[PDB]
Amino acid sequence: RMGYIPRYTPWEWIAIQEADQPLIAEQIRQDNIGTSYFFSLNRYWRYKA
Amino acid sequence: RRVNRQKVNVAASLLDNFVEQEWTTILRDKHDVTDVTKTLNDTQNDKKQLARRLGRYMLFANRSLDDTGFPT
Amino acid sequence: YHWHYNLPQGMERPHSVNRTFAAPFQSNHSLVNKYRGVWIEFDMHPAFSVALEPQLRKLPRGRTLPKTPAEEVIADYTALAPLVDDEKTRDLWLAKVFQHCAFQRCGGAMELWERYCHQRFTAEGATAKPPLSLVKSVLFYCNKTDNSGWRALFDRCLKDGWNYTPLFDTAQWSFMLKSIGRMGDEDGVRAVLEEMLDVQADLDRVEARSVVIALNAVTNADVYEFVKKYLFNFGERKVKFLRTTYSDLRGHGAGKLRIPLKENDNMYYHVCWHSSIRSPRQPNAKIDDIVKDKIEKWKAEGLLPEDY
Amino acid sequence: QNKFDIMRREDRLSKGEQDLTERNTIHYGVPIQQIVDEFVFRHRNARGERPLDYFKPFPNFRALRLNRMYRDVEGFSLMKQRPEFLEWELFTRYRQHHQQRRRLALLHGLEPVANETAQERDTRRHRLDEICERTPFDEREMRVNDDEMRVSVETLRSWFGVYMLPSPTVVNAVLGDTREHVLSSRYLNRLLLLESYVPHEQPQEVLRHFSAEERAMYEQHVKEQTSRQLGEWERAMKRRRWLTDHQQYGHVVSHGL
Amino acid sequence: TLHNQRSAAPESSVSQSHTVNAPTVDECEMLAERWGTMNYWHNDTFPRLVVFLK
Amino acid sequence: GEVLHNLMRCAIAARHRARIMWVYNVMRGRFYENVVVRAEVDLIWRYRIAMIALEYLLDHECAEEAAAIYSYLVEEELLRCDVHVRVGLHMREAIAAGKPITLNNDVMNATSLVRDATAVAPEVARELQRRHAQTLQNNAVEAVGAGSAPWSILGPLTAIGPTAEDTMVWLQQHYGDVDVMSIMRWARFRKGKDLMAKDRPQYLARAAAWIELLSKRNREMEEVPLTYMRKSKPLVLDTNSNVRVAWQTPLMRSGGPPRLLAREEGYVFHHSNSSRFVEETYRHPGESLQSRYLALQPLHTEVSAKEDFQRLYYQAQKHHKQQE
Amino acid sequence: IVLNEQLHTVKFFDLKIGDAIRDILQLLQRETGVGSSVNRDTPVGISPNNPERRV
Amino acid sequence: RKPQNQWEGVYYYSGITKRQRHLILLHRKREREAHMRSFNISRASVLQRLEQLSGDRKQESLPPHVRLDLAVRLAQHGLYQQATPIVDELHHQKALHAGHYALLINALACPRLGQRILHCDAQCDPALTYKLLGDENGEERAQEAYRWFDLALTSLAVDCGHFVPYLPQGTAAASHITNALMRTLLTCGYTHVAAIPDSVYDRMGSMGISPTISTYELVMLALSLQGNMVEAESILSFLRSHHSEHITVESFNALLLGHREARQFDCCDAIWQELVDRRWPRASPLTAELYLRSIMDHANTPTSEPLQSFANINVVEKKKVPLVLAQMDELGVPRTHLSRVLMDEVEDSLRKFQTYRSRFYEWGRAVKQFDFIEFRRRNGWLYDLHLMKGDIYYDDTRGLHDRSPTWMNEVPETRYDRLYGVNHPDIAKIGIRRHLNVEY
Amino acid sequence: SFRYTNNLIGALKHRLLLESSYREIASRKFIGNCRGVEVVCSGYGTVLAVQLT
Repeated sequence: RMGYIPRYTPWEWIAIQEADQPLIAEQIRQDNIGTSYFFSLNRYWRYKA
Repeated sequence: RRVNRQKVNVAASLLDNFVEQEWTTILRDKHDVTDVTKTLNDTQNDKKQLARRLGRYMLFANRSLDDTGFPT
Repeated sequence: YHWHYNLPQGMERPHSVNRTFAAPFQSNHSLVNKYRGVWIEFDMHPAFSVALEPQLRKLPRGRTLPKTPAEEVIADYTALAPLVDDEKTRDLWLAKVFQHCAFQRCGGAMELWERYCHQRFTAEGATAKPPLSLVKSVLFYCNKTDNSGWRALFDRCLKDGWNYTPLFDTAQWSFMLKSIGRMGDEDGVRAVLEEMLDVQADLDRVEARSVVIALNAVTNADVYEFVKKYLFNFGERKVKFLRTTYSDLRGHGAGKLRIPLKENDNMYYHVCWHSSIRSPRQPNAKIDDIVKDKIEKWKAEGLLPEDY
Repeated sequence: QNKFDIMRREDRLSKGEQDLTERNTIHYGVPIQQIVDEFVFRHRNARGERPLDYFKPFPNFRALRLNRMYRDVEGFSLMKQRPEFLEWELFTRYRQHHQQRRRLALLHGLEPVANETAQERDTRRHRLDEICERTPFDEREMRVNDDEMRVSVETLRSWFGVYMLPSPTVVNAVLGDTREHVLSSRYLNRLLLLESYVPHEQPQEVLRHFSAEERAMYEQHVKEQTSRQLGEWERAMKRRRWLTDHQQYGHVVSHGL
Repeated sequence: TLHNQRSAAPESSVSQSHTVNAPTVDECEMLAERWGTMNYWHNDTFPRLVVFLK
Repeated sequence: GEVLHNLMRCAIAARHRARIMWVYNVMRGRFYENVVVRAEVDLIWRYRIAMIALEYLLDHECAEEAAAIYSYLVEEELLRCDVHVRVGLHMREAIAAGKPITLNNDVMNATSLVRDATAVAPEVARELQRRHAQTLQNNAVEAVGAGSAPWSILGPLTAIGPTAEDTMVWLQQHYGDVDVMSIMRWARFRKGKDLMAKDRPQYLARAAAWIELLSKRNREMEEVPLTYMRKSKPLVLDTNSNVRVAWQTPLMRSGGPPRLLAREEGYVFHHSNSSRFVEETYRHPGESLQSRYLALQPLHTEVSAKEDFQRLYYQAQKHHKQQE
Repeated sequence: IVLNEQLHTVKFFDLKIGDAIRDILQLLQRETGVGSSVNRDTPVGISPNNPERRV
Repeated sequence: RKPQNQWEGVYYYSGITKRQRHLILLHRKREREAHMRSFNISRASVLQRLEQLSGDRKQESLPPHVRLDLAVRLAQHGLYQQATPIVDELHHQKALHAGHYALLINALACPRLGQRILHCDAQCDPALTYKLLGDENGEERAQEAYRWFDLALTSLAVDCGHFVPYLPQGTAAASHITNALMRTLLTCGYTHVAAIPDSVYDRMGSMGISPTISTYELVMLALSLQGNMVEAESILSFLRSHHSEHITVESFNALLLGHREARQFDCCDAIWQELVDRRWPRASPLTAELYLRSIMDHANTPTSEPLQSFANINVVEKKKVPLVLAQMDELGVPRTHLSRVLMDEVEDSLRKFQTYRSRFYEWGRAVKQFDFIEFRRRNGWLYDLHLMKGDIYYDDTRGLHDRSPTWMNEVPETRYDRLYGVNHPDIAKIGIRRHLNVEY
Repeated sequence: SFRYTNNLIGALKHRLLLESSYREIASRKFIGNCRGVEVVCSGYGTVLAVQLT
């Protein structure tokens, strides 16, 4: 070959890069209750809106 | 060892032929006996009813050495 | 040197560093949600709890400490505890007033141990076994008021005795070592530190102010050599923090303690030596016959003359 | 480790299936796109297995791939490994005859079904045969390809005969004018009608190692097996059936007209 | 050289909701309780409304 | 415990079943909140939250969600805790006067909760036998299509003996997977109202529904009779892979030779969305033009995929009754 | 077959000596003392297979 | 400046200490002792109850319901030999009825010995409990289950003494005892779980007993333990076509268990995604246990075609564990109803693949990055895997140069600068001035 | 280290349970029936009584 550089990253190299980094828990964004109309904008001052 | 492995293969196949020959015989002859103890209300034990409640006869020629007395 | 722009910009090789090295969570800050106290494990049957509910109200529950003075809850256990006919209910109730008198530092609560529990647990080879909640409460009490009655109870928790030392938490050993260093028992420090190493307790997560108090009271010569080999059991992060806390507790921050430390400089110079060691850099009979044969020769040579 | 999985293994190999402990590791072994690419790389673009349309200036995606034998050659009877100068062009015309029949079945709802019963299948085929014998063969759909010659139906009827590529007067004469209609399954069905009209047996050197006491039970073993095998064989050749009117078996003696 | 995993053909891209197959004998029994499209009862081949009437 | 109690009460009024199990999952907690933080809900409040959740899921017949909470109560031994607070409230009043108190079996049985539970218990057992006989009869007439099937001739419930002791026998041998006395004490009150003293058939309908929901043995004995699935082998002459030679029991086809077991010939469970079942013969070849070129064409006769034994027993008895 | 495995280890003579030095480099970077309390499964004064292990 | 690697992951803490893994192993051994202690106390209580009613009631005949209550309690605790003389005299006195026989055969499957085997021996694997219950007299309990089935059908013919040639085979009691027989035979060895879809099922068909939904689910569970998935899905396909109202959770639990034994992990994903899609019947905690264990068996499975050239590839399947646990919060499945053996491996996957928004703002700090390097430098011998050692389809003749004006659009500044003296005879072709051709 | 002592504790745990269960097999009744014939046997194989129910 003498200079083969692939233009597609292999499936092994993709799976290694995905298995090394974690996921963010807020990416699932699931919601079943509803929006807190009274409290969610008036929570504690450190984590407030 | 390899010919003595064939020695137990011809000796088990004599016995495996003898067991299921009589196991078919005592089942086909009890089929014509028709022992009726249904009015007696017994414990359902018999010569046929213990033979049919026994499982499949695992053949000695299909067994390895470990199931015929040799240790692991 | 670099990568040119007309080349294919593929990933050269993948890197799996987080799956080859599984690192535990290590922060220099402590955990903000930990209890930082001795837990009692209150596990009462749910019929006596609602029955003794006006009496258990003035008692410390989970993460709650009422400010009822200790002479009222002693009088509640003096009268109402003979009425309930259950052994483990009275033992769990007595563990709460031992916890309540510890937080208010009432030294007169050791009479309750001799009144009810001494004769059936710690008197004349008693075969009965006390519950774990009762032993944890009286050892936390005797360490808080600096009572000398911990020694008869700590010897009962060994492998031939009650065998409760694998059930002790890391905060139990921190309050234990602080009281022995305050009273000044040299063999009391060694018998506990030998027990903590025999039980495989979290030696790096004991309270650092508790260790430097128990090490300050080491003055006997034979137990001082025990401390020298025991100091290697701590971690390198722990042993550099024992130097900074012991230097401040005898220096500027001496007001953090209730009673001041005593000056043990031979323990201070050894801890400062041991912390610098773990940190990176920044034939008498045969010899005496040799000398006597030489003086015998020098008198024959004349180098050691007689009286002139 | 467990006797449950040990008995499951010897049961599965007796059925002739895959053992589950063999599947304990995963093999994504040698995908087809890698094997083709290393075959092309080893053979220097794999000349010879490419068609002649690959060497043309504008090849489509079916010409860039290698030559394979598809499911078109499964039905052609006179197809050889080396056709003799006119057999490939008859095959391409026979293939175009089925593609028009595939078209005509979709026009009139005569495509096959997934749960198609064989009594429903042949009536669908018979309805497809009568509807394709009255439709003329379309020559515009018949396209020449890589290397074969453009030859009309007159020369193919001249060489192979009029029975190979028939006229509607021919198919009404066989089952019962120069024009071509789509072939049917019943007409070629008639054309082929007219033209055709002991366990654990051991070698002798193992028997040489046996003693005469062990040869006696060996010959007793093969005595009981071949009596059981021939005893089972004679019950198949007897064909004696149970007569319920007398509750006894019976055997046929004579056969009349 | 080959693989040890379960070899399976890819799932058919044919629309199984719109393809009306041959009527089975079990389908004819519950045909009075069957919900079908207007193309189902008035199909080109095997119409199911006349089976419901027969 | 009081904050999570109002969280469950908000979930009851919002009728959110997914959040009822969420508050219950937070109430149990993990190793972090219970051991490291030492912030755990006490046993009195953990009983109150799990009870009002189990009360709603049994009233709205949520079988899998009520089985999980009842599995928590048998794990934590909270089946007899409603009487424990009742004994403890009497022990609080007795220790306030100066009398000694204790906890035994005779102290628990002397309360009004257990004495009222054993008295109504014959009426609950008759309610369970009456409701099961109605559902057994409805399973038989729906198996035919409405006459009755032989499914409702002999059921799995035996007769109740004519005494209170045989009532406790009959509830323990047919509903013994759950604690039937603890369920009837839980179903006594509803929104504060004593159903056992005021609305007697409402409590009898409520207590019988809760026992039938939590019992796994009652769920297994109240099942609708299904048809018999037949095995199948592939064809000798492969036309399609979806048509198969079906296995027919001798009850379907009477007469013929006695057959062997089905797996030896090659009959297995084969079924799909487009599967069809058939009995295949071949058309008899005579002395004609067809001798060897053909594969002896597959004459087919379509058969069913199931054997409805309840309709086969009904129609044969209908031929035994309507003919005479 | 035997010559291929004999020639496979003679070219790794130089790389194993450098591998032996790299083991000494990661050895001197270890934490001093008997260890740490967080990174031990065995008690210090007891053998891990001792019958009186748990006091 | 030297460039940083963009394909190198961020250093973050995903692991536990050696003390914590020892403390998890020490705590899990205590509750295995607690379930061993809980079984033998109750086993000794029913044996003391047996010898009390045999010794002091030597001549006084007991009522039949007390002997029935003790017979099921002996069979539940794995004591089948102490219960067969009790059932033999109860059948002889004709005190047993239709529901009593199904109670005794269901008790013969021992649902108290299986609770000890689950928590202690099988490591909370629900598939391994059927494999381990078959060793404690699997063939012996199967013969008595066949004998009590013959005792039941003989008693049902007496209890039924129109539909007279179709009794008792058409009643509800015949299938209930047959469902009790298949439930007991599942706890036996491999020879008896193989006989459930073949021998017991054809015997039920030859006797003419109408099956129920629990009949097919035990046959599907019997074919699940054998590893035959082409027949197990075919039974539910029969249930999907004909009887779709009565399908409960246990048919899905057999298929999640069955593809776990056959190691077809792509199939068991599609069964779980189907159960999330339909949401009826409700997902039990046995559904979440059987699916999450199939993830962990797929994650710990090594591959052999790359032969692990860099790392383990199948560990990326643990990234689905925060997705499934988020689906359990909406399906109403409590995550506290998971076993202790599985919950340690679930939290193993959580600390490896999960981060919060508060941690994601602080995980890339250089203090935490350089602590990861020094902790790898100080003690990397304790935690390392290496240190242990146009339209183209209608195009064919392309239309070239279709007079598209490039002078209406304006791209005039395309000037290129080439090196001086390309064809000059005095200037050499090769040289270090050739490196000037790559400069932008 | 301590391989003989740790194997001897597991060996004597095997011998203690086989001794505890041998005292229960011998102190038990093993009744077998074929057709109404109660053959009562002990753990040592001795037939105690051949009865007929």
